[PDB]
Amino acid sequence: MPLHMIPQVAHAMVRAAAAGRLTLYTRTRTETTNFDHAEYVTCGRYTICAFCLTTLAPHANVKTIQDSHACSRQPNEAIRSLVEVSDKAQTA
Amino acid sequence: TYNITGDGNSFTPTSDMTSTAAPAIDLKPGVLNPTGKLWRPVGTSVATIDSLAIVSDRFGQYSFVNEGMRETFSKALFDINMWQPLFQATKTGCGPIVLSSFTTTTSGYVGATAGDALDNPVTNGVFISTVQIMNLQRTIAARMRDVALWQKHLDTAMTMLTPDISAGSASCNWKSLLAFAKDILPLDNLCLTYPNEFYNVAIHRYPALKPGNPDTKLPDAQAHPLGEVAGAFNAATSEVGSLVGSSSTLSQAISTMAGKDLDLIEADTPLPVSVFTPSLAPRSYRPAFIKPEDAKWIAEFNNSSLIRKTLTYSGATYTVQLGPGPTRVIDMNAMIDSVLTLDVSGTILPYDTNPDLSTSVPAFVLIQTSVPIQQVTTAANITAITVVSAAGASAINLAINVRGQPRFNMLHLQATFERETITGIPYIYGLGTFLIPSPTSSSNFSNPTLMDGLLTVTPVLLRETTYKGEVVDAIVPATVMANQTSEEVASALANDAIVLVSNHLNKLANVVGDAIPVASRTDDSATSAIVSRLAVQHKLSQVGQASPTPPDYPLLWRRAKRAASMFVSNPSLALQVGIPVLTQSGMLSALTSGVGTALRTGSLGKGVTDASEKLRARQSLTVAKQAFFDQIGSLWPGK
Amino acid sequence: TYNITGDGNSFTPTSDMTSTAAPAIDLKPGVLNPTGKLWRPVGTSVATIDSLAIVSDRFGQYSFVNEGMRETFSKALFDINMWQPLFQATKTGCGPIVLSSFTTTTSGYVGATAGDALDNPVTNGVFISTVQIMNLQRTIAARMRDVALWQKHLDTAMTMLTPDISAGSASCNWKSLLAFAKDILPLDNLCLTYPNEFYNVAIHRYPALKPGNPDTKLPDAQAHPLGEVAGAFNAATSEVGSLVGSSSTLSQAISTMAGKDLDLIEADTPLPVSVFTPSLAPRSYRPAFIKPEDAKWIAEFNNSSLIRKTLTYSGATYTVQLGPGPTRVIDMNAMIDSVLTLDVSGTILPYDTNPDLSTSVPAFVLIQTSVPIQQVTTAANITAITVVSAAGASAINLAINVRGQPRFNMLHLQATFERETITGIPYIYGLGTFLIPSPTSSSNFSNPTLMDGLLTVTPVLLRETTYKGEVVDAIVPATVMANQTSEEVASALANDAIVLVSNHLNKLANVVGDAIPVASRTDDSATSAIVSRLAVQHKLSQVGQASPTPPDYPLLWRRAKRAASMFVSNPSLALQVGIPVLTQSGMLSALTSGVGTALRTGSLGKGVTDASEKLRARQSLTVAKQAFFDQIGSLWPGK
Amino acid sequence: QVGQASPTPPDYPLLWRRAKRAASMFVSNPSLALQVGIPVLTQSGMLSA
Repeated sequence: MPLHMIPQVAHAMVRAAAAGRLTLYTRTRTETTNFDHAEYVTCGRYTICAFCLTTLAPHANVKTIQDSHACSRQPNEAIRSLVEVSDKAQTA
Repeated sequence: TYNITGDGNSFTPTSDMTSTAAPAIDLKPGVLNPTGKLWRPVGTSVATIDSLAIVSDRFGQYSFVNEGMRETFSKALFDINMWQPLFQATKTGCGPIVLSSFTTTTSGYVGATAGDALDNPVTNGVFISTVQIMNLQRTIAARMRDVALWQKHLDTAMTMLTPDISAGSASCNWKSLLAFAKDILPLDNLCLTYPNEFYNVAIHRYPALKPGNPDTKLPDAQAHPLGEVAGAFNAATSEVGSLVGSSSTLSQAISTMAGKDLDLIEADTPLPVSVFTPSLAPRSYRPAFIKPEDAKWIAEFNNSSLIRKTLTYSGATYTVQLGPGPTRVIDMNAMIDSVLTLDVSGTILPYDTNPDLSTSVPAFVLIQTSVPIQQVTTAANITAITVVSAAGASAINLAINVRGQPRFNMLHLQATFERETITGIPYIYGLGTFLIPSPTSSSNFSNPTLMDGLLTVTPVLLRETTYKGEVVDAIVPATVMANQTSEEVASALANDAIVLVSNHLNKLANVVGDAIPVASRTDDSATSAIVSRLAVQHKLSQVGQASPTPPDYPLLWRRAKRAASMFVSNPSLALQVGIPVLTQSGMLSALTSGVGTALRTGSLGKGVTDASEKLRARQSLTVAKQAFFDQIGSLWPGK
Repeated sequence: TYNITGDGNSFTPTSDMTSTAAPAIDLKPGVLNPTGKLWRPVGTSVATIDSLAIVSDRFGQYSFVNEGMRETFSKALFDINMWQPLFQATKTGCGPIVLSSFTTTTSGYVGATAGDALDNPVTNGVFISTVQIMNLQRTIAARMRDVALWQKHLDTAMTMLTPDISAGSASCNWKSLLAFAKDILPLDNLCLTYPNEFYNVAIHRYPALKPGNPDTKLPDAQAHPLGEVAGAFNAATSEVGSLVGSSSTLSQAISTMAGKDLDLIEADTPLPVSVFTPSLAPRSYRPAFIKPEDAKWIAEFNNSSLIRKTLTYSGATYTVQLGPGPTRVIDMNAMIDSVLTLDVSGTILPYDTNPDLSTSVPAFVLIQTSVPIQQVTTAANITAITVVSAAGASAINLAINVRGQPRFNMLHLQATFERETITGIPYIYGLGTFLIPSPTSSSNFSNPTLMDGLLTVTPVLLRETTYKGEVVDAIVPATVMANQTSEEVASALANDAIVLVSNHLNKLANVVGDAIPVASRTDDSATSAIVSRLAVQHKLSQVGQASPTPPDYPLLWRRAKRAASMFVSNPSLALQVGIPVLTQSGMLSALTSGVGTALRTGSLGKGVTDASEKLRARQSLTVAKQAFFDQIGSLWPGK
Repeated sequence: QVGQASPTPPDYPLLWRRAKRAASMFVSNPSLALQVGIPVLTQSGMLSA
């Protein structure tokens, strides 16, 4: 799984983010809590990889850019978490 | 050359004179050779026979020239020659090549290998150089590309009122034709600039056509160029349509027999997959109303148990609700390697009356347990329920819901069924279902589940085709016989003996229909192969008065056309249980073999019926063409 | 031989030098002959001319040898010779055969028959013996099977970094390539044991490749073996891609035209079934929403009557309930011979609200009455209601019932429709229905019946194809024209003129697309045949000022591409009512005939567009190959 | 890379087997060539080859 129809499946990803439940899983650790670029975000079978923004495999062994891929979706991460939060516990 | 705009010119299209040119020639590699490269006894006198060095490849002296290739090639040059006056006028390097000049003397030893060549010396023959052929070809190609506009233009004319009477003979005022041509034809044509040339050429190619008025005395002739020869072979005879035709046709049939290698069918005991199997395609099966009894890889769980509430996701629940005919259990326990292409559309059928309408998806779940399905009564049993196939596993109203409809949008699901992933042992199952996170009311939605669409097995692993659930390196046609119900066949994986055999069998049929006159009720001697097997088989002798069967020859013969005809009409019947006499593989072996001999030494089969009919239709065609031309004569009686 | 592991060796793959060997040769029977067996005047002196006996077939002196076969065969021997050093080293009987030794003197009379042979004596030529050819072949076959491993191995190399530039020229460090090969290649290869031989051979086959360092002075040459010749013909020219290609292509088109025998289309008045019809397949039709008006063999009973309760079994009852659109009435009154393959799935639709849910089956019932359907108002009328098609005629919930669904399992029903069974007279009907033994409440289940699935007619009797309900020994294409609606076509039995014609017409189309440049908007002179018919037909003359049509040549020409294109895009349109200009069979006859001439004398059609494009693509390919090799150069700059 | 690059025991077993697999997939359905996300056939080079 190399990603196809990129902007759309991206769409979908983000829709999971927007409704809090996004499977944000880097190798061993279940959520990309800290900014350690995910490996498996289940976009209806499409395992999204934050490592490359693409899927399954990282772009390089340059953990700086790879994390940067991650950092890029700082909006996605933040929204996901945030929506979870609000839809659980928030501003009294 | 003669003024085209003259009188005396015949417009006689005849069968005898069927247009032809030289459109393309044979250039098969095999065919290029003949043969021996030319060599020398080192270079010293007649002593060194033991040793040869090839002549001067350097810039000249090569091999003994291909007799056929020379002859062919010279012919090719003659095509261009057909337009010589025109080339010349176009100033386009017209000068007729004279191939012969290229074909230069080679003198010494002839052979393929030094080996062979040592033995044979051939004094003062001919070679051609790589270089030379390079430059020769170059010229010819160039010539062709110069004519490419001309050819087209010539063609247009020849169709714009087509001089082609394939059958018999037509005649009409050429003048009339010609003048209407020039009254109707587009100005932008090369034909209108070059009338005189085009016509000349035409005349030179089409013996069917005569010059204007050159000597109005004698505008017409019976001797034309070479053409003629080739034409006689395309012209319809007393007993056959086309000689080339029937010859070609039959030869295509042979060669397909050749490629099949016959033997294929007469295989009981292991014939290797790779050998028997060509190229394979995916197939499409249903859950729905498939039959557990028949369907090896796809059976069902049985009513009564009830495995209702199962956790599906993180603290999220769906009632798989296992009881009365819950979709199907896809038995992918070492059933080759496939991709479970689930193609859901239509079917959604919203939960009974649950506000769990949103969050419910068409999904695939594989079940991975050492507890055989019939034992699976509680949650404990399952081992593994793995939801494989859902993607975004929530929901949206993809159903055409506006007008009340519960049509679900077309989904494409994938489950990479690689048996290596699991390697057996916790035997492999899968189910189909509208799976939810959002908890479903078990009491409410009493239906187990009704996710009924398509399941398009992708048999990826063209390696090692299955004989009836048996993953074998063997394809055994003759034993497949009478061991398959229609249901079974339908059910069967793509990767399975049955379809492969039919594909091969379809080529046999093809042959039979085109070549042997098994068309509308023609019982021919050709059909004798099957009857001879039948005749000997019927030797039902008892004591006293044995079977009083008035000899096989009418009786069985007619029965055997009938069953041939049934084979022909649908090839699969061969594989289908309970077919009177084809159930006997002997007869199919007999047919298979039989045909080839029948092609081989058949005295070129031309059905009497069809002859007469073709004759008649042909004539009537010509009539109406005449009448057309007549109308053209009427509307512009050109000069 | 030279050390392979040296410097100077070129890696120059060129179009000029396209790999080739001799993979297979022509061995057509026809081709085996040339010709005359050798005979003798009894055996006494020159007197007995009247009488000939064949020479000594016994153990020798046979026929005058096939010139072509000799030439061919010797070539074949040369293949083996290409590996002589290797054979020799393998100790595998290497010794080059020398075919010539086998070709032994025959001296006397030459002819096919005693007849013919009497006339012709040919002194001191050559024969070959049955025995001899036996043993010769034996050797060659053996040679081949000894090389079978080698060939493969050779091939692998040649693909594992493929030296094949089909277009133009590539170059890269052979050294580099070679060393990466030997750094990457599997150890178990024969190539790694036999480097020196394989390379030598390679070099001997692939003029595209040069030896190592043999004289680093001169490692390279321009003269290679014979190869070359055949290569030039596969190499792309100025105006054409491949010479062989286009030649072959066109010839395949011809021969398909040949086999069709053209004439086929120009048939008004009886052309015999057998002749026109090849091989036939079953088709699939629906009850459902088919149209009684159009569908010859399948119409409906009309709302208003009500034949509700009919005894079905022994003291057992079903309401057939005959009224508002009761499924369909299958009109199998002498409608050739078929097998009514009823394929029911989905449809069960349980009785309204009857506890007659169990015992209700999907069935077929034939109705056998001399009372025409519209007269059939009470039970009295029926004559015969025979329930034919149900098998176990009770029921079980085969419907996917769990989730509310009334999906009925896939059933296969059969009704052997053999009109001979009845032979007309009580005209033949049939219906479809959920038939019960267990009595159904007429008041309740007011619906007549709704057994709506598939009906796959199996037209078994490939004997005598039907022209539009008319069971005739005739297939008449030209009259079929404009007498068929889309509906009718769809409806029509498998055994019917229409589809047969299209099948033939599809081969015409195939030809046209591949050979004639009727691709994206290219109006070619070739298209002239249709226009010429159009042009003459348009002679709509009145009084005074007739039709002021600016000559046909732009006008009609463009209209006629349009409609050609429509034919090409869907062949069936030819048979479909209301098609502007194709409705005129004349134009289809014109096209049909027209094409053949167009192939015949066409100056090998190479679309200018496509040429340039192929050129460009080809170049860019080569570029990227270069770049690949480059990368390979980078990663292991082999020596 | 730098230092220890990809330690791939030569292509010849490895990639060879992978490549039969994907050939076989091509053969079994030709359309896969056009279909996104196919491991190694996605590279048009190999299809040209």
